Amino acid sequence: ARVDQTPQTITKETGESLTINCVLRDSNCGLSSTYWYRKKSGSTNEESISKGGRYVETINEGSKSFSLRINDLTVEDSGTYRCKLSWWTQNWRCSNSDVYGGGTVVTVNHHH
Amino acid sequence: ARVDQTPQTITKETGESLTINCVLRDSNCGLSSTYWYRKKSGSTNEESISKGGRYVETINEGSKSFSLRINDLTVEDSGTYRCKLSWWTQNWRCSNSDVYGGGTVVTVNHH
Amino acid sequence: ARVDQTPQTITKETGESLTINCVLRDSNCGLSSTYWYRKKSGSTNEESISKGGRYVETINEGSKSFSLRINDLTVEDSGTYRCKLSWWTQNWRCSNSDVYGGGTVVTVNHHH
Amino acid sequence: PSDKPVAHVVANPQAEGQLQWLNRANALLANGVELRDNQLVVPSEGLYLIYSQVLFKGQGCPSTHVLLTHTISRIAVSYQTKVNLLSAIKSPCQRETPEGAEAKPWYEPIYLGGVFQLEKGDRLSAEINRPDYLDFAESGQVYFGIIAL
Amino acid sequence: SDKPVAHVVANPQAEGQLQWLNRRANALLANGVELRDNQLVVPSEGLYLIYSQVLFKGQGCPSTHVLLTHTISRIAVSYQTKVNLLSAIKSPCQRETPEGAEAKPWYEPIYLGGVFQLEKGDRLSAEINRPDYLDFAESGQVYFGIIAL
Amino acid sequence: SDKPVAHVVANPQAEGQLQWLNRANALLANGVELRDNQLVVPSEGLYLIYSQVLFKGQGCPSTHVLLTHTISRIAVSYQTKVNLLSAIKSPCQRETPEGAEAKPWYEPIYLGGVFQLEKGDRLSAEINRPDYLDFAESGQVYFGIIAL
Ligand code: NI
Ligand code: NI
Ligand code: NI
Ligand code: NI
Repeated sequence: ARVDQTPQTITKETGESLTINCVLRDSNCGLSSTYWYRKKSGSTNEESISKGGRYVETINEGSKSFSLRINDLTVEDSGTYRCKLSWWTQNWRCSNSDVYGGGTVVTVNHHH
Repeated sequence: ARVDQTPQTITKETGESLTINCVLRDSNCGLSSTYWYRKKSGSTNEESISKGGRYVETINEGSKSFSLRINDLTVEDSGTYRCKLSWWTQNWRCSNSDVYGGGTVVTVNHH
Repeated sequence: ARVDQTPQTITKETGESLTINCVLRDSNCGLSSTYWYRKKSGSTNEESISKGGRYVETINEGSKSFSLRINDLTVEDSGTYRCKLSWWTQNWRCSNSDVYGGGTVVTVNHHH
Repeated sequence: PSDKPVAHVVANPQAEGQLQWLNRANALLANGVELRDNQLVVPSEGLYLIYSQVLFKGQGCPSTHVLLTHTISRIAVSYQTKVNLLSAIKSPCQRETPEGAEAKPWYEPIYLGGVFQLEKGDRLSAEINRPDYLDFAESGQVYFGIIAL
Repeated sequence: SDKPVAHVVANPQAEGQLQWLNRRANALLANGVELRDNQLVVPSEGLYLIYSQVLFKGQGCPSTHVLLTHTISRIAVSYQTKVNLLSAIKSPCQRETPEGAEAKPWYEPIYLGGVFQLEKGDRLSAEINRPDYLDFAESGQVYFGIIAL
Repeated sequence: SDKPVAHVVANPQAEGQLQWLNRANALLANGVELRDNQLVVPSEGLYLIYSQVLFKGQGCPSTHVLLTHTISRIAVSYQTKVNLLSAIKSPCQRETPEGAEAKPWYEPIYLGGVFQLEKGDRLSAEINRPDYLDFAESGQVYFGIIAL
């Protein structure tokens, strides 16, 4: 089992958008529960990324891939993003451990 | 086949409230999904009005009428408001096309 | 026939957390609908506490107890908090009237 | 084969948003039972197992209230009174789907079944209240049957 | 017909309690089946179809978790032992209703049915766990029946 | 009794799999057989066929969960599988946010109907989501037929 999170680094400017993608590899399990977390620049605490508004999550179950798009980026969106997979809702769990993507360091700058 | 949205123009001052009404005419369909949208003055994009808090939607299914009241108005509430009807949740859709009200130009001033 | 709300006073600082506990005593009813209300310091109106995020409610039906934990306190969290029990969702109601806890006066301060 | 009055009709897949019963393969209508006026007609007095299933489906939750009912009723041969024999109600939508969200379809089957004394000439009806959410796109999902015991 | 048979319905007169009645029209209790201590009594050994439906209703969703169960159980004629024949669980409330919103009631039926070999004198019970959400205000919604096949 | 009859229940010892079991308060008599997880019809006639399954989850996942239960008929000779009875349920409208108290959901599915079957017919009762199957309690998961 391995979760391939790409790209590993993203540099954008304010008002643009970005996409991070995670794919579950080498597993007989399908996607179950997916989550996204962000540790902002300078902060040392992870917050859950709630889907909606500027944040749009897409899921492709057949390819076991899911993505996070952030529209109208701001400088505060700079930080480290990481996906997490869990099977905790199942009555007969496919996997007893969660698995995480490798992370993406996101840098958002101004236009000048 | 036509949504009569009234009034077409509203002018208020800060702290007052307003009401917009939409009624579905000339249709064998009843109300299903109802929406309210706002394009603020100067803006070129419509945003959905989330029902709740300052925004109160009331629905009379028998008369196919529904209305939006906005309480404690601010200057930022100025813009063009429009109601929208859809039947997209039904398995056997009553109408394949949505229908929109004619719109209301809302102006909120100080004093 | 009585809700014991404890503690009666709480004094915390910014960023800390607190817990208020309510227990339904002397009743042939179990817990049904639970609510939390807050009247801020200086304010004269009670507001509903939306459960979730910063506010964590735990319910123990077996002991007829439920508690509210508030994390990352701010000075604006200062006020009087009160729990409320209701049975209005039931088709055959155990009780026709609601019952309230005695209240907790919460003070949140800044650091030195 | 068997000589017991028996029926098992299914929804017509060509109907447009309407529950119309048809007599197809793996369906039954023999030994006196008839299908008339979208109703099953009982050929003789006796004990009958009566059963039915309907399936409702929606793409989301609308602003107006959606209460789904399925009812089997009896029209007496003599007095032409309609009395509910079996009925059930389901409520799939607590909150309207927020705007801009992706369609997340819901499904709501209702199954009914019971044993009743019927008289010759009784007519049984199996009816729903919201045809706009009826789902009969796949076999085995919507059916209505009786068999004399 | 000479088959042992019953089809009892919930008493609309009871206060928050599931009490079965036979005396109704379109209800049955014949050929040896008896109703005693709110239980159906089997008159002879044989194969029986056993079925039941109950209906739950609430005015909203509460903060505590609501698990609705319906169980048909068998008590052997000789021993006071109750063993479950058929059972199901439903969870209608995923999210608590915010106060002050639209009273939007919910409904939850549970249907049970199967074939079992019973002995003379067996007692059958059909029971729920949440009488505070029981809804028997309309005919055809709550019933409990058996018939020897 | 002399009627062909069966009433099998889920094996509580199986690991996340719908496997049918024979006998107490279970039946399999007068010719009906249990073979390849399927009920085998011994003779032509009218049969009441029924089944119940129970699903359980600890919460709602990010993927959308459709629960199906289907009873199908496999002709002894023609190797055709046709659905006789089927139903679908959707327990989860929104994914459960992390960090809340576990609020499990339960979803039973009941199927029942009368069908004319032929000698040698095979009946199957199948689900699509074994990862949510719940057979931890008696009386909850069963599959039966009886000749009428
Ligand atoms: Ni800039
Ligand atoms: Ni630039
Ligand atoms: Ni002013
Ligand atoms: Ni401070």
